Amino acid sequence: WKLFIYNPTTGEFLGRTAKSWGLILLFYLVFYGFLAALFSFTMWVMLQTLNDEVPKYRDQIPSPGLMVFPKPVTALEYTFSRSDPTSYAGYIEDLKKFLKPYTLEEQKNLTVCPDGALFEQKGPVYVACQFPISLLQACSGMNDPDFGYSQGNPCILVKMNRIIGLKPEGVPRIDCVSKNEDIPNVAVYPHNGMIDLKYFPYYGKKLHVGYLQPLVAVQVSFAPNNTGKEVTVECKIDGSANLKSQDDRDKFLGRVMFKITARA
Amino acid sequence: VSMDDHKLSLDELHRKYGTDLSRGLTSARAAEILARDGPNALTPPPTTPEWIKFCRQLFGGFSMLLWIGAILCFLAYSIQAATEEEPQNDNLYLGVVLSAVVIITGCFSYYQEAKSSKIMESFKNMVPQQALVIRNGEKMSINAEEVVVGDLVEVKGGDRIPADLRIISANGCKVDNSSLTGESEPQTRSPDFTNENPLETRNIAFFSTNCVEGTARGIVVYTGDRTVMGRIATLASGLEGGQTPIAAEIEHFIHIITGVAVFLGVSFFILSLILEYTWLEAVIFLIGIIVANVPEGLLATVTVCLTLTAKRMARKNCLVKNLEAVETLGSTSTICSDKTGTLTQNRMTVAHMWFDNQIHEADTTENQSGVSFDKTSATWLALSRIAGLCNRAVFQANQENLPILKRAVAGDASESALLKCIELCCGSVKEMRERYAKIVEIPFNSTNKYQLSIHKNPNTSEPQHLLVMKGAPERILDRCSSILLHGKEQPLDEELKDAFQNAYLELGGLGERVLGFCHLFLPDEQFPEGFQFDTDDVNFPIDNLCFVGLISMIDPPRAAVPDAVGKCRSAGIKVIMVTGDHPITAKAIAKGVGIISEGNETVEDIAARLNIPVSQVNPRDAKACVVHGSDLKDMTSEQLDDILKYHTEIVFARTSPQQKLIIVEGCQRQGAIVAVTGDGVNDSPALKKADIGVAMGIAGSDVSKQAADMILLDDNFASIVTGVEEGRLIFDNLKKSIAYTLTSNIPEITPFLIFIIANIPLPLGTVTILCIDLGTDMVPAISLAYEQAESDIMKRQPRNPKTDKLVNERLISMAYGQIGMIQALGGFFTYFVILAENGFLPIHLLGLRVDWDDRWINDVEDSYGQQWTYEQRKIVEFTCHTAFFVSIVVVQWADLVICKTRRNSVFQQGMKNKILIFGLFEETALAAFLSYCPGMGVALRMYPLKPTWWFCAFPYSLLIFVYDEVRKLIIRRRPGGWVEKETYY
Amino acid sequence: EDDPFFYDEHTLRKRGLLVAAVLFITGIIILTSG
Ligand SMILES: CCCCCCCC/C=C\CCCCCCCC(=O)OC[C@H](COP(=O)(O)OCC[N+](C)(C)C)OC(=O)CCCCCCC/C=C/CCCCCCCC
Ligand SMILES: CCCCCCCCCCCCCCCCCC(=O)OC[C@H](COP(=O)([O-])OCC[N+](C)(C)C)OC(=O)CCCCCCCCCCCCCCCCC
Ligand SMILES: CCCCCCCCCCCCCCCCCC(=O)OC[C@H](COP(=O)([O-])OCC[N+](C)(C)C)OC(=O)CCCCCCCCCCCCCCCCC
Ligand SMILES: Nc1ncnc2c1ncn2[C@@H]1O[C@H](COP(=O)(O)OP(=O)(O)CP(=O)(O)O)[C@@H](O)[C@H]1O
Ligand SMILES: CC(C)CCC[C@@H](C)[C@H]1CC[C@H]2[C@@H]3CC=C4C[C@@H](O)CC[C@]4(C)[C@H]3CC[C@]12C
Ligand SMILES: CC(C)CCC[C@@H](C)[C@H]1CC[C@H]2[C@@H]3CC=C4C[C@@H](O)CC[C@]4(C)[C@H]3CC[C@]12C
Ligand SMILES: CC(C)CCC[C@@H](C)[C@H]1CC[C@H]2[C@@H]3CC=C4C[C@@H](O)CC[C@]4(C)[C@H]3CC[C@]12C
Ligand SMILES: [Mg+2]
Ligand code: NA
Ligand code: NA
Ligand code: NA
Repeated sequence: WKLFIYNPTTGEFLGRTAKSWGLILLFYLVFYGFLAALFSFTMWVMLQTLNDEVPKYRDQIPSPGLMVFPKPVTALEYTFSRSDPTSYAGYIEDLKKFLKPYTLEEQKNLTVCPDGALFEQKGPVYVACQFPISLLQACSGMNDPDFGYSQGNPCILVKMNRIIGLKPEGVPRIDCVSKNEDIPNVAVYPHNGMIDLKYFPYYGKKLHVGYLQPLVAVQVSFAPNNTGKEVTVECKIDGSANLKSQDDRDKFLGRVMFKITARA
Repeated sequence: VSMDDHKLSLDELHRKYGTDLSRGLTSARAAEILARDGPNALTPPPTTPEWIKFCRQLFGGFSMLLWIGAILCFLAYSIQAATEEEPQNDNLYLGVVLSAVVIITGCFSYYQEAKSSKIMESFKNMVPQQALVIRNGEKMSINAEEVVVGDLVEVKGGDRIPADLRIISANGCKVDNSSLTGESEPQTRSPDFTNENPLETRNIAFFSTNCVEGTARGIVVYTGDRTVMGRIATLASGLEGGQTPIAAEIEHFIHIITGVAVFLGVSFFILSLILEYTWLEAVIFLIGIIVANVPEGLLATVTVCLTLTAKRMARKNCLVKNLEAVETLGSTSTICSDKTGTLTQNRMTVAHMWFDNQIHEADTTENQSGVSFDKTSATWLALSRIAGLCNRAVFQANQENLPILKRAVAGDASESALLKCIELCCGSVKEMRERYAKIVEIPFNSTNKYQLSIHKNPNTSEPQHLLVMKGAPERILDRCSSILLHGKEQPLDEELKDAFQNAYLELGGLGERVLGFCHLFLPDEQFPEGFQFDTDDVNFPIDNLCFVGLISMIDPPRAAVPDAVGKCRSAGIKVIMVTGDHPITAKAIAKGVGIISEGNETVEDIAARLNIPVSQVNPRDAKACVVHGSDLKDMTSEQLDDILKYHTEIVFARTSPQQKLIIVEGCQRQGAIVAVTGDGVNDSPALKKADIGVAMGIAGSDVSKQAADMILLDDNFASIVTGVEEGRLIFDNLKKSIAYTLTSNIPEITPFLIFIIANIPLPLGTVTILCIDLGTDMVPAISLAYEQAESDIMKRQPRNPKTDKLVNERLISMAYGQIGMIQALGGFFTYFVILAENGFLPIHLLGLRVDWDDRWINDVEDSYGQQWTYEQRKIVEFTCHTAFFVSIVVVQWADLVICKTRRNSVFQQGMKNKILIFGLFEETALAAFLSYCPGMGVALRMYPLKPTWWFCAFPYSLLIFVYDEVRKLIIRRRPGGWVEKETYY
Repeated sequence: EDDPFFYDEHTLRKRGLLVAAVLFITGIIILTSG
């Protein structure tokens, strides 16, 4: 409109700036302060009813998911060149950072546990069983600095999602099969794809201090004959009925699909 | 087509049609002609087919925008189906729901409009046009449909022409030819042939035209659709034109809100495309936001309000031409009403008398004996002679076997009472009038305020001319130099002048209409027996008459007028009394009906009490005034405002028909919506100039009925109180409905803004956005149109159309700043509760947006160390969306309850609106069905709520209810304070 | 023995549908009340 902001006359900025504007701003400030106080108090009362050790509901996450590591730049597509040190540098750095707690130097505090038996903890100490990185052969830092890259044999860590109080029945096992007519050789360095029961159950970040989740490493052996070829690797949980893997709604429920492309 | 009787003489007129120029055709002949020809009614043309109106409802308003929404949903689903195998069906169900909503809204609006139109059309025929035909010599009132070819009608001022008339005898007849000529200037009708073209000659009536002044008599030549108006394709009445102020407010609000909604939709669409939204998702979000912000249920609310008003007008016998105009009646702040026919029963009888310098009393009805004074008095004989000779009214046909007090009449009320009294205490007026031949008469009009008649003298004295006059007592007395006392004529001196003044004070203070009578014996030498008198020429000496006496007639006020006027004054409406009668009678009637309340006094009254001159009294000491018509003539525009401003109770007297229009302009100049209640022809311009015009349905003239916007068929003055109440109710219901729809907008747009800013997972999606808009803002907002009137609807002052609009800053401030924010807070609290109960504490949610929405990151970690896949956390997010929708229904329950009233509590206005309870129950049932029905997790991504998640929004709903109740309590306890200045919308 | 990762969805949906139907019927009844 025209003017309506002029300093003269009782009307300034569509009203009275000295009195009307001040009073309405004060009323809005008080109203919104009371609203914010009520919102904060209501959330505080809600948070008083929660437990910091275990979530109130776990029915929305009944089965674990399989996720690969490190996460590629675009949609689980590992694209790298053996001739370019910078193509796979990010993967090497991320793997080194992730596997730092798994080194023998770091996890000396953790205790060794008997294999093959589910290790339940009722005691409040909640010790964490140690996972020796040596189980991942040729996919650890000790064998070579780069985790199989620059040689045509990249390492991909297949980690299983953590769920509090999950007790996988039977013997869990992650099997990986290459969909590229099985031309390359897919190797899982832990025997078969075995995941030991001594790590489960998970008791949460608060209680179960220093947990080291089981890891599975897969090397896609790219032959020197074929270069510039893309291979799809399908991994899923097999040996345990408690862990669901045949689900169509979710493509990552006990299952993962990733593609590796080597260049030069 | 030019073949008429305009150029034919009277000799061949009788032969061609077989009807006497004076007597006319007989009743049997008229019945035979009607049976041969048919009725005098135009064939009603079918305007539009019924489902053409249905399509207009379907594609009218925001329904078209919802149509584009549905088409876009279907197109997006088609693209998804063509592209990706087994796509999501959310778009398909969304388009289906949108189309169903559009169809249901359209059919509901069509049904309500059909009901309203049926009520109006059926109730419009309740006022039949009446024609004053002449049959078998006598004249009688007959329905205008029965008019045939051949009969002759007696049309006077204020009556529309029944059909094409070949005028043979006119007395100053002028008609309004605005339909053909295109001007409002009256055209004089005279029997003489003037122009070869019938359209230009002035001896023919063209049907559907209004006779402004004078009366004429003519034979019907063309009837039905054969008339001149029938030939032209354009209809005579046509359609009403003009945009109602409430309609203008609706249009402006719709434009503003649509612009705001489109801007918000486009901004959100661009922001979504920035934040890695797919094109189809962005388009669906665009249409969802745009549909959410617009109030597409507003038009149905307006139609429902109009239909309810039509219901309530029909029961009160109020005929409203345009249902939107009732809101103007509710907004009325001043009512201008005339005395005779509106504030009074218009059934007057002769009550008091004054001649021979003494006040006589006469029995109004059922005397059943000789009159108290002697009928042998020469003065009484002269007065009766003048009353009989000057009267124009004649008795109806075949009513000679019933008492005179029950005999029907054809003239005005005053002439009717004079005729009844003369018949009662005199001889037979028919033979008395036949004894004294009529030569020339000037019909009564408000400009001259008198009626003149010339009669021959067959007595022993033979002046051969009798100049009898009747009119306003004061005006004629100024034209008289002699007065007849006890049969003897003496010059009029000051003693008899002030004796007449005190006598009229005695008569005028009883609320009685009074007329004056005079006669003059014209000399033989001045005018011989073979003399022609012209109405345009003065000829005979109009002045220098001989005064005789006064007739005082009791005219009681209508029964419902006092209470209705009291209610109007208690509603903040200033009722102004404007009339052409004497100030004394006008003031008496004003005090009787309550215009001038007791205790209030005029300047003249104050001066009389204080014995000081009127000029000494300060005008401001009197809050009531009686402005004479003579003073208003020389009164300037500025001075008119002072009286209409300083005085609370104003009475106008002796006002000409144009002075009523002047007063209407003066009242409107002060920014006031005026209502004029006029029934006679003299109120034609005021009725058209007023914001709302009211005409009486029985005694009102045809021109006044045409010019008025509202017609009272029952002649009940309480109908005006009902009309203003229903206009106020329309405004209140519309304002309540608009406020409810606006609050939901903040809960629908806030989640996306917080999503962008705080980078938390999305609290509300498109499907739940549209579920809030359709589920909570259609049936509940419409039901707010069924809300009954508050207790204090008629106790509040009329709304000022300048400062108070349908949507203002206080309504927007309320609905957006306070209620909308509380609703958004409730939704966000339920969001945080669900996300925390599943493992994602509120602090952990900040910054999860990139990782949460990443389809390939399937190890999103919550606060407890668990890792979630993409689908697993998406189920939780969609449960949060469903509970956000549910939480908005719970808070909206409180908003519907608080909207129910504007100042009163819900305790004072009980839950007697069954439509509103139905809306609450249906929206709640819809929310429960959407949450808990199997297959909704695939159809629309809605998942069941755990039982305790329904109560997360309860404290905010209670907060809304309590805050609004205490705010309304502050409004009532402290009126005019800061809270009312800012919150009261 | 209470088991995590499991919720009585079928009972919840059945009770919710019953309440939705009851509210629907009551809304119809209150609408056509006389
Ligand atoms: C437009 C509407 C927007 C609504 C949403 C607002 C934005 C929300 C976005 C981010 C807020 C995230 C949460 C903030 C608090 C995080 C830190 C926290 O976790 O806090 C803890 C405290 C006390 O908890 P504890 O340690 O005892 O629990 C421990 C229980 N164990 C141990 C079992 C877990 O919890 C508390 O105090 C509660 C603190 C809540 C602070 C809310 C501040 C924002 C509110 C805004 C509303 C304003 C309304 C008017 C708007 C006007 C706009 C013009
Ligand atoms: C990051 C991207 C942006 C964030 C997300 C999207 C946010 C945008 C939210 C919607 C904005 C809509 C603002 C409407 C304001 C009111 C206007 C209106 O129609 O008023 C009616 C009225 C018309 O009323 P009227 O004409 O009937 O009354 C005139 C007054 N009398 C009675 C005297 C005649 O507007 C006016 O002319 C008067 C009120 C002032 C209007 C201006 C208000 C401030 C506008 C601020 C706009 C900010 C936009 C920010 C965009 C950011 C983009 C990066
Ligand atoms: C990042 C922040 C994002 C914030 C987004 C906020 C979303 C706001 C949504 C729109 C709210 C306003 C709706 C207006 C509807 C008006 C309807 C109507 O008919 O009005 C006629 C009426 C006419 O009323 P009236 O005639 O009584 O007005 C005359 C005024 N007096 C009497 C004082 C002379 O107009 C209004 O009511 C206008 C209300 C004022 C609107 C104020 C808007 C303020 C700006 C809001 C935030 C915008 C973004 C700012 C930050 C940008 C950062 C880059
Ligand atoms: N038929 C008639 N013949 C002669 N004089 C008449 C008359 N009818 C009314 N009068 C006088 O002329 C005046 C008519 O003025 P006007 O027509 O403006 O007001 P009114 O008499 O119609 C009262 P209202 O305004 O309520 O209809 C009245 O005061 C009355 O005294
Ligand atoms: C505003 C003042 C006067 C009263 C405050 C009432 C508050 C404290 C009450 C009313 C409604 C209640 C909430 C209702 C629903 C739930 C969800 C449930 O899973 C945990 C408890 C929780 C989160 C409640 C917390 C406490 C609560 C918010
Ligand atoms: C949470 C963030 C992202 C959005 C917040 C929107 C808020 C700040 C906006 C949206 C609508 C706005 C209100 C719209 C109307 C009015 C009326 C005016 O006379 C005073 C300001 C007031 C009350 C505005 C205050 C600011 C407001 C409440
Ligand atoms: C119509 C309005 C005024 C009142 C409606 C109250 C409704 C919305 C609320 C109040 C209490 C709620 C119920 C509380 C407990 C249960 C049991 C659970 O196994 C199914 C959900 C169900 C049945 C809830 C459904 C919704 C509910 C019925
Ligand atoms: Mg009149
Ligand atoms: Na809305
Ligand atoms: Na809407
Ligand atoms: Na709303």
